[PDB]
Amino acid sequence: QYILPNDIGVSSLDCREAFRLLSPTERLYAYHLSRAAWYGGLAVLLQTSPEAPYIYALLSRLFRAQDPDQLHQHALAEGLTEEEYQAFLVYAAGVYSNMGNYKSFGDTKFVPNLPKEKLERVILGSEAAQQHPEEVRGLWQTCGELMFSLEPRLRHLGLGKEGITTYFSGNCTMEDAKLAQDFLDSQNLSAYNTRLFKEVDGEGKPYYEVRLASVLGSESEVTSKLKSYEFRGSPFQVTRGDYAPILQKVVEQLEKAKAYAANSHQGQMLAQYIESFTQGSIEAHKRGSRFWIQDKGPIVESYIGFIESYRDPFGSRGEFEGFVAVVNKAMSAKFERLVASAEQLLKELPWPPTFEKDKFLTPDFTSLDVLTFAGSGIPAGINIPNYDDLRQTEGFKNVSLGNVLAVAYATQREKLTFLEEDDKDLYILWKGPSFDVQVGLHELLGHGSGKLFVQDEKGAFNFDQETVINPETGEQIQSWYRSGETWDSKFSTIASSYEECRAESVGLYLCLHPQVLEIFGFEGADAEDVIYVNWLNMVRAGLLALEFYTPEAFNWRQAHMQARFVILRVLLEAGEGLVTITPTTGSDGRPDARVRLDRSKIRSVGKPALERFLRRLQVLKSTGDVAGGRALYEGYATVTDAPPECFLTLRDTVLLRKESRKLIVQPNTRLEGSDVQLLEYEASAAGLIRSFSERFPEDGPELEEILTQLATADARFW
Ligand SMILES: [Cl-]
Ligand SMILES: [Mg+2]
Ligand SMILES: [Mg+2]
Ligand SMILES: [Zn+2]
Repeated sequence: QYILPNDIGVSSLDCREAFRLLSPTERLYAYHLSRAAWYGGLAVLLQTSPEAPYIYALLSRLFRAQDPDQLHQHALAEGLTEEEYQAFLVYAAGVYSNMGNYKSFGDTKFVPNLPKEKLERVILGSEAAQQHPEEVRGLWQTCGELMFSLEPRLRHLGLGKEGITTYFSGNCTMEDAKLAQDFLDSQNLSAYNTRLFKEVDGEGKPYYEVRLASVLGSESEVTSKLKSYEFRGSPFQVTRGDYAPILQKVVEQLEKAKAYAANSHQGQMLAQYIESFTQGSIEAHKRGSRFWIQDKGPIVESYIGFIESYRDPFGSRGEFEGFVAVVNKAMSAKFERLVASAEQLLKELPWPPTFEKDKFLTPDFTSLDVLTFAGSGIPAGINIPNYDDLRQTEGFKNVSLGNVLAVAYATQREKLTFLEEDDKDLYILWKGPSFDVQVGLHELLGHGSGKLFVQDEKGAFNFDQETVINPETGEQIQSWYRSGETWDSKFSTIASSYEECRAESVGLYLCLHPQVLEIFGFEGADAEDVIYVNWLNMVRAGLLALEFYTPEAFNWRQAHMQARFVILRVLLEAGEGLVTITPTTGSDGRPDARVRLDRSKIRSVGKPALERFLRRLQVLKSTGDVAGGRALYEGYATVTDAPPECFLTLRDTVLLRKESRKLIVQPNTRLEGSDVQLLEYEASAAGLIRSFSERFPEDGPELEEILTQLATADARFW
């Protein structure tokens, strides 16, 4: 928990196809924006812990002088076991992936899982230490103890004795934080790009400094605010120049990116971000963010700045982040073909044509492949900007990061819990393709299908009530939505889960259709394997979903998980040997389970089960039959310890065999003349390290010197 396990999962982001299909101009745009993002992500070290910048500098020197493979021999010569050496690599990979020594998931410190005395032998005997003996000794003295310290006040991000933070000086309390917020509010000044430093005089009187992040120092709209203030008896000073040499690098790259931008919204947003990072102006960043919202469906999508305020103990200061995510043009093309045949494909669905929408509208779904996501962590989706005023007047972007979602489940053979040995190789090979098919169907044909029957305030219907027949009754429709009731309002508790279930089930049902598979590029045995793995993944995910059921509250904590479990329950109810979940004894003697899906019964048993289930789901949804809908859905979503599945017992097994969150390796891009190439790394701790070793080829040592200088300037505050 305060360590990352030696066997931590690792996945590499796949942006290969998408990047290949970028034009030369879009490649150069993505190249410079990626450089901007990776440069800026370095500031996150300063925004994490006093020691983080030095740890980064030290690890970076170490791995530059010796590859993880060259250091390996050195480590063994110093008497580290293979496991101790792996513990170091995992630790370094963790620092790099979090931009600091605190997990971005949980905000808890992590330390190396090996004796400090052994690590010291490796560091001080390294080639880096041979090249710069005083500097490496100095870095180790500076960060060695803190690298390992689990003093209670350092275990978590926070204030005082409860935690550590570099958003504020070490002497700050929540009272200080609130006072600063009141001051900033009074001056209409955003906290997002700020830190708070408190000096205390001989009499214990506090003096406050609000420091803005900017290239420019304290030697536009910002200029007038850089001065002294008195606020409720407290002196306040507003200054700027935080992270200046890092932001200078960011700005250089944003300026270069402008040459390759796709439209004037992109050109203007980048000019505004440059002003923001140069002057320290959130007002400028908001203007840029407005332009960004106006830039609809760009091929190369990006955002950059002090965006999220989760890690500030007070919750108002942003952590730096930057991303570049791209439209996969091949996937766009496939989706367009799916949409072009939507009329025909919809007719295959198990409800009557009268229960279908009068005309097909492509749902508002956007998926992009991440090329770069810099900072402390990579989310599987984005929903931004966070500026409430802008969200209301202009809107926001809500986008899936498809290649990050694609590695949500296990991507390594040895991590495939609950699968039979003979399914493991297939699963690893066909997982990616099956995901692409499932997503496209789910989002487009799943959420894009089905009509609600509505009676309005005048008594008028949106369907032909004289002639539409409920296939379950053989009679005219007698149940419908009234009083402006909606799906969400009528089916309060289950609306979201039931709809995801219906959409996921459309995915499984339509992935059987040879025309769908042909669009996605699959025929023959390969198409059969894509089908099988899609279904296998779904049933395994329904077992795994039990983590998100709370037995004591008889309550499901996550809509999507509940939906997956329901699908499992539908396929189990079908019987005939299609799917079984059996509690077993693991190879280690502890409780385990086996998911067995008979591929030969998917069409003959699975298809008709989903036919019946989907027909029921839609009829009950269309007619707004909440009592019927609740009975059906809550029935399947019920978790009991009944044999032979013993799902409550299995939930414990699921939690037992649960492993920590995986690390994600990201690619690099390299410029040669006007050509940009993609560099990829192995999915391992060594691979992730190498990805960072190669990330700053022009100026890595300059950046490390910048980081340690900035850290040293502020060291007295902690
Ligand atoms: Cl009815
Ligand atoms: Mg503290
Ligand atoms: Mg992909
Ligand atoms: Zn959905």
